[PDB]
Amino acid sequence: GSVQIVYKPK
Amino acid sequence: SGGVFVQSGGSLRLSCAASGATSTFDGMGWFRQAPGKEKEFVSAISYEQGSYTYYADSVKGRFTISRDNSKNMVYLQMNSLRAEDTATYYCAPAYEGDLYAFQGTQVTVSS
Repeated sequence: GSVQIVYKPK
Repeated sequence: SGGVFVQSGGSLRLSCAASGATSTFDGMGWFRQAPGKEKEFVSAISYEQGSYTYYADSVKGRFTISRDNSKNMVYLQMNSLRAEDTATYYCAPAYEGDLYAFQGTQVTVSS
């Protein structure tokens, strides 16, 4: 349905 | 409303239950969201020993993430806290170091 993603560092 | 309060320079340890590597997830970590700001990565660790230990630039050298697979626990040692660490801290499962959220610990650090 839905998700919040918090990305690892670039 | 309510949360933890730490003096600048102080320390704090967080913990999070970690189910173990499912089909979808190979790790656990933490992000944080400060008042009026976006959610920001903090740290992530792999269930597999060696595989990955990511830190945001803003916390390198001060925070340490660790795992105890025997207890299904993950831990964040937060040292040398500063006022800019003030935020709500959330833990989430990780795949390859990215955090997936579908429940938080508010922390205020005073100068």
